[PDB]
Order: sequence, then structure tokens, then C-alpha cells
Amino acid sequence: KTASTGFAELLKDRREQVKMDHAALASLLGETPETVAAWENGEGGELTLTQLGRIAHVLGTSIGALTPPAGNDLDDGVIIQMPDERPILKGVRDNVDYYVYNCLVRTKRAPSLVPLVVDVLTDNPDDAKFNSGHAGNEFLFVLEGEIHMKWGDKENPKEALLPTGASMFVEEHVPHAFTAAKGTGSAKLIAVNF
Amino acid sequence: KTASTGFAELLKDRREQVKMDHAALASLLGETPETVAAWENGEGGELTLTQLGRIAHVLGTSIGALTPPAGNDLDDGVIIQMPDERPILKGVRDNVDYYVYNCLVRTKRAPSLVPLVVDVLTDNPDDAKFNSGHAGNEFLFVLEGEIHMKWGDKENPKEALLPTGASMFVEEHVPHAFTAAKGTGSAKLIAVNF
Amino acid sequence: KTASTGFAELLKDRREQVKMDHAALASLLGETPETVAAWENGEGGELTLTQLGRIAHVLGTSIGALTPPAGNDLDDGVIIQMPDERPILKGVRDNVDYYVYNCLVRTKRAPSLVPLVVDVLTDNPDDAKFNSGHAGNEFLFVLEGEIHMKWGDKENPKEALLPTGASMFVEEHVPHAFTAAKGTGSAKLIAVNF
Amino acid sequence: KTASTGFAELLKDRREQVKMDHAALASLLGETPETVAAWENGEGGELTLTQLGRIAHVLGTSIGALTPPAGNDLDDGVIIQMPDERPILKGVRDNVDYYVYNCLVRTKRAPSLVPLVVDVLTDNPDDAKFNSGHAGNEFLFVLEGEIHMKWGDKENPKEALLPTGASMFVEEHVPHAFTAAKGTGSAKLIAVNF
Ligand SMILES: [Zn+2]
Ligand SMILES: [Zn+2]
Ligand SMILES: [Zn+2]
Ligand SMILES: [Zn+2]
Repeated sequence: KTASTGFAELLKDRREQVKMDHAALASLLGETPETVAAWENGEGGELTLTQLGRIAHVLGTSIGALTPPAGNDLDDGVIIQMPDERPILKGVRDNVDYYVYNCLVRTKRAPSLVPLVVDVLTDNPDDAKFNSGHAGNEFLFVLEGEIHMKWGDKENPKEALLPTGASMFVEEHVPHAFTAAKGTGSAKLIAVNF
Repeated sequence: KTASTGFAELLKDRREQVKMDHAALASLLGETPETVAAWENGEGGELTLTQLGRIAHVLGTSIGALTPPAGNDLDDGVIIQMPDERPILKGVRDNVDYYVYNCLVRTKRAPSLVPLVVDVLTDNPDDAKFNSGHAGNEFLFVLEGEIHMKWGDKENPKEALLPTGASMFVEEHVPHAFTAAKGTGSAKLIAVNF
Repeated sequence: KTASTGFAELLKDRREQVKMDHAALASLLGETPETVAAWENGEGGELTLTQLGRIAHVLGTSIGALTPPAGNDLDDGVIIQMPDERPILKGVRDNVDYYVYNCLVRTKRAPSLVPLVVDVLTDNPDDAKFNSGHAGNEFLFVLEGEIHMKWGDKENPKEALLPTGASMFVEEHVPHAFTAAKGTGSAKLIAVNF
Repeated sequence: KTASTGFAELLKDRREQVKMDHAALASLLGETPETVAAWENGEGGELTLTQLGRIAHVLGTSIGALTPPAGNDLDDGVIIQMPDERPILKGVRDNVDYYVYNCLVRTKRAPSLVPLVVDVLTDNPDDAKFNSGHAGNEFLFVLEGEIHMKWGDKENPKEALLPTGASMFVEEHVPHAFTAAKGTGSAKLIAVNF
């Protein structure tokens, strides 16, 4: 259920794994055995980030190992997003819009999944500003218009024109950027990070 | 480079890991030490599936541990597919088409990625035929028309109508099926397995 | 500083991954954009477990995804423990008054590794108490004496008498128990959870 | 039968995953659809490594993805080895005439686990030969005698004298070497690669 119940269970598991009783762990943390027992009873909700770091350190592990997974936001395995629900960020430079990021469905059961419908408002490939590469892989599909894609080394990019209906895979960590094809107005693509 | 060079390297690595010399391994396989040495020199290309199974067995591991990864088909991190390249399978029952699967870009660097543009030709939800669930997660986005989605238990499904622009996530192993909404003709969606 | 600095970096990365600016995230949390900026400037150390849970929730991920890995406690890839250094622990749960845990080297670079010299002071197999299995796999080696091992179904167990020098592998989740062989007084095992 | 039967199942699954019918795959391979059907009916056992490579290639995946995991050699989750059963191996590469490898229990359920009793017959640290590091992590325990360990840069190494009962962790890829301490004749270690 909660961060605190998750932590209570996982803390007890780890403490037992390294064969410490409450007193042994407490002696490493500037607490009483009673307080450690309280954490395992679900009373750790007010522990700070700093405190959690020290707990993980003395237990030879990470805060992540002591906290629950993201959770389950699915309806028997599925989640649906209607179009009007989409979060929207505008990619703006000096009060001029270059991209509109229309956010599609996401889920705590697969946190790396970030699908977007991207409206590409610049058709000047000079405006392409390289990112530093994504943490995960990405699948792209051109919905409207024509895309001018650049990738690799921002000072020596590989480039390609993608017509409507083209699809593309970009591996994790590969820097890239795109605009609409020179003079062609606007384009639209779906980008699925995963 | 090759299956055989990959195998030669990986076989040597595993043999060394379990501290066997050529003679020790050969004595387990009905071969000479010379033949084992030949495999590690790249001469294993004619080994059969059955033979590879026995080699993996005596080395306490899998055929996969002894064979190279899928390979690299990327162009500095990227691969692009033009629309006319798409492989196409028709979902047919008794010479009547129900689905057209239009295959988008794939890569050996992420073999589970299988993106499709799916043309949905049936608009009778009675025609929905449940699969048994996918091995991986799936992201769907309705491109045209309206989809009638069913999921979960084929004898008691959860159901939802997805308008154009709706998006959906279906977790691995969840059985599902879809048609166009009753009487609405045809629909189209993009489905990205990953 | 490690926890707050790592959180600052990972928070920024995730917020950017899901196309939120400071104001967007701030709104979802009921905070100001300046508060979010401060967290990304390393000022998140006093955030509570419960608060971290809410930040993870709105970002559709886990606290683990927003906090750094365990850290590095190795000396150019190695850590050593001298025999005088071992934590000597009485044990936890069922295995306390008749088992002494001499804790061997551990590292945050492999948190699941928990090696122990277990002094086994009970020689009554009849009184052996089953656990409910370990979270990970276990390798064991009989250092001294003779071990009476039991595993599987506590009501109808598999058993083995293991002389000095015997070795064993126990898969994750398999319930088991050990005493010294009947009447032999005591024995010692090295137990390596990994 | 395991290899051919597992291949039959995995081939079918993958072919279906990428929306190919028998004829589609057959064409890509230059075979008939009946040949592909026969493979999916368990008749692939005489397929060569090179042929398996071509099938994997056209299916955009690895041979590993098309072949079964190592298999199960456990007795209700456990495997045991008596001391009389150990393979005694002379060693490989640099570590042969002055090291005896007494191979401890292994399992296909954890193929990376390679535990050894290493009899260390050299007591000249000066002659210690570095490896280039192991593929996985290693835990060690000094069973007998006194070990002189070296690691890191062979030209300017870190070193430790490790009495009986000392324990050590060596991360993957870290070069290292051991002899007995100068003039002490011999020593024994348990080395657990995992
Ligand atoms: Zn991108
Ligand atoms: Zn599906
Ligand atoms: Zn155990
Ligand atoms: Zn080693």
C-alpha cells in the first residue's frame, strides 16, 4: 500500500538478510532498538531522504532496495488514455514555439514508456538542437509531413529525410534532433520511448 | 562476425570458466581434443542443434550462452524503414480478411520491438478472437476510426471503446482482441510490442 | 550529500523524460516551481519517505528510480576482511541460540552477497526448524564436522548427510534447515547467499 | 529431444510474433513451407549452427532466443556434491602446474556459479601471474595457510596478506593473482565465481 508499509517490509527483509537484530541495526543509526522496531511496524513515513541514505548505507544497499516498486495503476493489465487527457509541454525559444509535446498513456508498471505525439513547428533544419541521447530506446513513426532527422555527433551528424509513414528506431544514448523538412511547414510524428 | 566465430569465442570462454582443458571436454562429447580445439578455431559451423544441446549440457549452461547476440544492423545507432518496405500479413478467416498487419521497422539490437500499423477490417465485435497474451508489453494508438477493445478473460472480458487518438498500454501476458466499433466500417491503429 | 545530490540529478532527468517543466511538476505536487528547482539544486535532503512517495507517484515511477545506486566501497575492485574483523551475530528468527553467524565480507557493489561462517551448535536433526526459503540462491560448503540437511516439504523432507568438504546449492525460495549430524556435537558451514 | 522440441516451440512463437506465416519465413530462407512446418513439429535437430544463424537473422533475433534455457538438474531445488565426487582438474592458461582445482557443485539453474577449492602450490609471490579479470564477480575464503593476493595493475599492484579465515570480494574484470605467502609452502582457498 504505502511508502511506509513498503519500507517496513523491505527494511525487515534486509535487516534479517544481514543477520542483524533491532539493537544491532539501531547501534549503527543513532536510534533505539524500539525506533527500529517502529519503522518495521510502519512508522517510518517521516524519515528523511538523508536518513534513508544512511539506513541503506549501513545495510550495504540502496534506498531503492528498501522502497516498494512504482505501484499498479492498471485495470486487469490495461490502462487507456482519451485524447483530451494528454498533458502538453511546448518547446519554446524566445516566445516562439518549435515543438508541441502531446503526452500519451503512461503506466507505473512500465515507467520507461513515454509515448508522445510531437507537433513539429519549425521547418528550418538549422534549428535542430541536439539532445544528449535518451536513457532508453525510441521508436518513431511519421504521422504527417516530412521530417529532417539528424543523429550522432552534433558537429558531424548523420542525416535523413523521413516521409509520412516512415518509421525509425533510435538506440539508447544516441544524440539526435529533428525538424520538418526545409520549407515544408509543419510535420507530426509519434515517438515512443521505452 | 559469424555464428561459428561467435561460438568459438564463447565455447573457449565457458570451457575455461569450468577449468576444463580440451581433453576433459572432448571426453564428455564423443570427440577428440583436436576436434574441440577445431571448434575454438572457428570450425563448428556444421555442428547440429542436437550436438549444440549436448555441448551446452556438459558445460552446465544453455545454447544461448554459447552463441552470439543477434547482431548490429544499425547505422550509428539508428535504423530507418520507408513505407513501401513494410512486410504485410493478412489475418484471414475462410477467404475473408479481418486484419491487415503492416510491419514497421525492426532491429536485432532490440528484438522484442515489433511495431505494426494494423488495419481493422471487421466491425463486428463478435469476431474478436482472443489471443493468449503477448510475451512483452504493448503500446496502442488509434489512428483512424473507433476501436472496440476486449481484454482479460475471453469468457468474461473487460471492454472499452477507443476513439481516434486514444492510446492504451497492455501488460505482458494479458489476453486481448479488438475490432472496429459495431457498424462503423474499418479502423486503423498502431501497435508497438516491446 | 550523496542521497540529496543523486536525488537532485535523477529528479531532473525523470522530470525532463516525462516532458514536465518545473511549474508542471510543482502544480501536481502543490508546491511552487522554486521548491522543485531547489530540490534539483540539492536541497531535497529533508524530504520525507511519504513525500518522496508522492513525487515518485506523480512522475509515474518508484522512489528507487529517483535515488542513486548503493555506492562503491571497493579498493580498485576489491574488498577484503580479516578474520578478527567479522561481525559476530547471534542470528534472527528461529536460528539464534544454536547458530552463531560469523559475517564475512560484503559490498554495496553486490548487495545480495551475504557470506557467513555458520557455527552449528545443535546436533538434533529432529529439532531442526525450517525456514521459508531465501530471497536469492545459496551456495554452501561443509567446513567442519558433519551436517544433516533437510529441505523441501517440512512435513516430508528431502535429507542429506554431508561430511566435511561436501558442497550444496539451494535455489531461491526453497525451505530448508540444518543441524549437525545426530550426536556429533557441532559443525561449521560456509553459507554464501548471492 | 530437448533442443529440437524447445527450438520447435520458440521458432513458432517468434515467427508468429513477427507476423510471418510458414510461407513468408520459408521464402526468406529459400526453403519450402513444409520444411518450416517440420521444424515446428520437432524435426529441426540436424540444423547446423550456420543454418540456425540464418534463421535467427531473418527473424531479427539471436540463436539464444530460439533455443531453450539450460534446464533443471535440481532435486526439489537442491543439488549436493560429496567430497569424493569432485572433478579434480589441473587448470587452464597460466594457472596449471602450481594450482589444483577441486571443482565444487554446479547447476544449470545458475550457470555462472563456479565454486572451487583451489590448492595453491606456489609460494613465490614474485612469480604470481595476473589474469585479465573474470567475467563475473568472485567471493573467496582462505581455507588453509596464508595467501598473498595481488590485484589491479600488474605493474603496480595492490596487495594483501590474507591469513586463514580471511574473505575477499573481487569485482568482475579486475585482474588478480594469488600465491601462498612467501616460503609457507602451500595454501588453499575456496573461490566462488557467481
Ligand atoms: Zn528522441
Ligand atoms: Zn496485442
Ligand atoms: Zn540457507
Ligand atoms: Zn579469481
